[PDB]
Amino acid sequence: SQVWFGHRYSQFMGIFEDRAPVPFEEVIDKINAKGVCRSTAKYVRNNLETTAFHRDDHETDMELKPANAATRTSRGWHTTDLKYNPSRVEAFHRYGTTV
Amino acid sequence: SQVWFGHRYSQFMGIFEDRAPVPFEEVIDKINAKGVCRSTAKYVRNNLETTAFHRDDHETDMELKPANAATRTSRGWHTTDLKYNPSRVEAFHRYGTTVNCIVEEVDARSVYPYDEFVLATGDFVYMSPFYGYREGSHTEHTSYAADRF
Amino acid sequence: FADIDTVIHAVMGIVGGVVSAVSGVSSFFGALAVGLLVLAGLAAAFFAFRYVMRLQSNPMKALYPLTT
Amino acid sequence: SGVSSFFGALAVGLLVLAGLAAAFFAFRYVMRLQSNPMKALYPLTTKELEEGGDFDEAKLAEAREMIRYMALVSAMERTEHKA
Amino acid sequence: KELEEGGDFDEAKLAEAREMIRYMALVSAMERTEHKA
Repeated sequence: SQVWFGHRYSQFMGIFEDRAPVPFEEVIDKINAKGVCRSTAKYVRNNLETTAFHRDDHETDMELKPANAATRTSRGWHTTDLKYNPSRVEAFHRYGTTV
Repeated sequence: SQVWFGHRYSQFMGIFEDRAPVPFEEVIDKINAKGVCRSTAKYVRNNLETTAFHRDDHETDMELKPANAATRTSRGWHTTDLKYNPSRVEAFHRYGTTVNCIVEEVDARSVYPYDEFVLATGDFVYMSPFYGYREGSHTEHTSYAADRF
Repeated sequence: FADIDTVIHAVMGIVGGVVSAVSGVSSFFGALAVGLLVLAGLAAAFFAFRYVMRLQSNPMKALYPLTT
Repeated sequence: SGVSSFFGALAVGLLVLAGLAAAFFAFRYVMRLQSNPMKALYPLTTKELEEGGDFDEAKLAEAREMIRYMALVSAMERTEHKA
Repeated sequence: KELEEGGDFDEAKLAEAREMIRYMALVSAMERTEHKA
């Protein structure tokens, strides 16, 4: 999220969202073997290799939490419940990543 | 693509993708007449006229290449096979543009009263398939500005 | 219409490489380092300029204070 | 502002480096006049500079008094420029 | 200000000025010692 900050408000200049294919190794060794899932996502896209961090922080294996309840839906599991947006510095563009 | 570069990685801050209507002149004079398609795209959008280059490079007429094979699909032709992303300079925002010309044959389906139809991709064209200039064809329906047709 | 798999990972050698490094060093934080040097340059310019304006008029007082 | 935006990133940076350079060297020169100007101002004729009896006390007393009257010239010069 | 065949020059006066500069520098050094204290 490219958050921009006015004086007594805060905008969104852009919210880029993409889907990362969880690689084979992370599935076999962390999700299946340990039941936890990493916080970094690295994949090919537009022929340019890309790598992304959660909250622009260091790499961390995170607890896989059951998805909250819903009707007529199959099971799911996530790790992060909220989105990350950068803290406020005035009259600036700041980018905030969630994975 | 707004690519940003860390120390030992590289991110995407944003990937803006849009569709450019290939104008009449480029179709009649380059694709139909010569079989090649330009590398620049200029069109109206959000009331602001916009112009875009391929790989942020000069204008070039490019060879129209048959689309790679696929099952249960009509023919298509493109010119660029890969996307352009800027080279790396550290701790910076860099924007990289790709423009791919595409000519593609599709089916079309209209139901009664036939004042509009669809396409195989799922795009509703808001004009009777029989609207035109000959024999009261201007009676037919087109919610489009008459210059576009 | 594209290529899913392809990945684009991206004397005269001395200048370009060293230039790129320093531009990376400049980009480093450093925002205080250069600003500090610029403030020291403006400070030296100011005080030197005022000293010149104090020699332009009666140097012997500003140059020989104690014996004048 | 368009000309500034032009590349130019080296042009302005070069001028700023020349300004910081001139400020630095001028400032150091001022710090070298603030202490013993005659050596830094008259280097060659102050060149020759352990048990030295060449010193003349009355000559130094003459030089002291000269400085005072030299300052009196400077003040007279100030009045001329102002008019 | 007033600055071709100039005979106004006095060699001994210039020799006096040379020696004056040396003793003037001796004043500057004495002034340095005062400020330091």
